[PDB]
Amino acid sequence: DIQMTQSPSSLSASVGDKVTITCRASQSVTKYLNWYQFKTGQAPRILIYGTYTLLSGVSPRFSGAGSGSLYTLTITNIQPEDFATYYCQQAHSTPWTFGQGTHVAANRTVAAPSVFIFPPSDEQLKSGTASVVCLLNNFYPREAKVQWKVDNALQSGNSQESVTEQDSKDSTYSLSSTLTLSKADYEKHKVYACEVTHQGLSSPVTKSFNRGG
Amino acid sequence: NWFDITNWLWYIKLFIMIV
Amino acid sequence: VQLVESGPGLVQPWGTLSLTCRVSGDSVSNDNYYWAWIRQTPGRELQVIGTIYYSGTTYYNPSLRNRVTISLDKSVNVVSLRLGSVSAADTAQYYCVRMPSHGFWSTSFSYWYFDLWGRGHFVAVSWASTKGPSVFPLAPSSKSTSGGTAALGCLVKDYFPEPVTVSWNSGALTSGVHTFPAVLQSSGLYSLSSVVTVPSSSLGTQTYICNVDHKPSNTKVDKKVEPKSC
Ligand SMILES: *[C@@H]1O[C@H](CO)[C@@H](O)[C@H](O)[C@H]1NC(C)=O
Ligand SMILES: C[N+](C)(C)CCOP(=O)(O)O
Repeated sequence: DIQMTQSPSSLSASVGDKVTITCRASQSVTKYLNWYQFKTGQAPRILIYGTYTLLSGVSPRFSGAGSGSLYTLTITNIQPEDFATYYCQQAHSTPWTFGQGTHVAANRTVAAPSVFIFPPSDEQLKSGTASVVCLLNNFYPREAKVQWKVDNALQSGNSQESVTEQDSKDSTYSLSSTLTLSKADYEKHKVYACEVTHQGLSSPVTKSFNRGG
Repeated sequence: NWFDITNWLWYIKLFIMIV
Repeated sequence: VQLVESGPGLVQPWGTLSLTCRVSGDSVSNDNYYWAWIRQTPGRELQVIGTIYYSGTTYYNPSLRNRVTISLDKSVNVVSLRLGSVSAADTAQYYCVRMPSHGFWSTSFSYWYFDLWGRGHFVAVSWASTKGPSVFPLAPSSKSTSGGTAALGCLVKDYFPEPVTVSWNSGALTSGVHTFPAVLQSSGLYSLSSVVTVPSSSLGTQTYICNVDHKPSNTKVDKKVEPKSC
């Protein structure tokens, strides 16, 4: 089977920049090389076939090039609707094989997150466990530190995190740190707090409640 | 299978277009 | 031309997994097209399962050839995939796909590309049994307020297998909504949250209902989220 590798695996770009994606093959594929666009929300979509040819309805910003074992896709004036992940595929040999994919995300100006905190639902306390959610809304860059403190102690493995994909228009991320506990431990303590550090915050931001009142 | 054959057929067809 | 794939959500190991793709534009015996199945594994790798033609001829990827069959059902315009002796490594998104057959004198002869793709259909393969989610409100408070806007949500906890679909106000609410990806808990079950930010003034006038769907266990749940007055 012909092995395929794209570079870079991930990159990020500002609207307007030129973006080039390189696809190298283990053999020569003699120009039988196709490019596809994958966005969350829509079905995968071809844009080029046989190295150079554009399909109807694909914008001419996209352009293909190459020969032998080395081809290259180029996005000329990258637009908000172009941020997505792109795959190359070889049609040369019997078992057709794709690349691993190049994820192209947006560069954007710093944005501090707004922090929210949710205590556990009464319904959920009846069930016998307690989940408390910390929400970090609409920030950039992706790197954010979220520490949990219960009566001033840090929590170890108590919590799980999750992060959205980049917003199509906002170009920003949101993140949930949910800390899960037995009803026992939750009834034990008083002051539950969520501390956030992020670039574009000068001081760490803390949100806290007291169990009950 | 037929797919791989078209690989060679293209050159056959070129050989033809010349003549 | 429309392509709608369908099949089961969860399949038992050593079973045979069947998917069907209903083709809504032209006939599958069009003979200008082949039809194919391509799948993506968690981990983003694309594997091309099979190739078929109106005449009956099939191509199968060698690593699967011993245990896959594709066929056309001309009378209802569907293309079928059967995959037997299925294991955990068959957990994937399964796409139905169209492919131009360019004839000998076509300018673009021997150029083979997948020109139209369905939306996909996910299949989990597990010994574990189906399990619907519990839905708990994430109620707005002063603790979930920042300036003029309040945040609220609902927690979708303890379900298997993936995926769950979440909407707000029955689709009428689609502004600032963030339903996160699932996380695999220690228990081996999945859970996520769905959250929306609205203007705080709109609590007490606008109702906010979250609508969860989990087709593998036939679960539909509507949980109403009420403001707290912290
Ligand atoms: C974003 O653009 C700025 C422009 O100065 C650059 O310094 C920075 O390295 C870029 N970051 C990314 C992630 O592209
Ligand atoms: C014939 N081909 C287009 C498949 C590859 C070779 O073309 P060319 O290299 O002669 O331009």
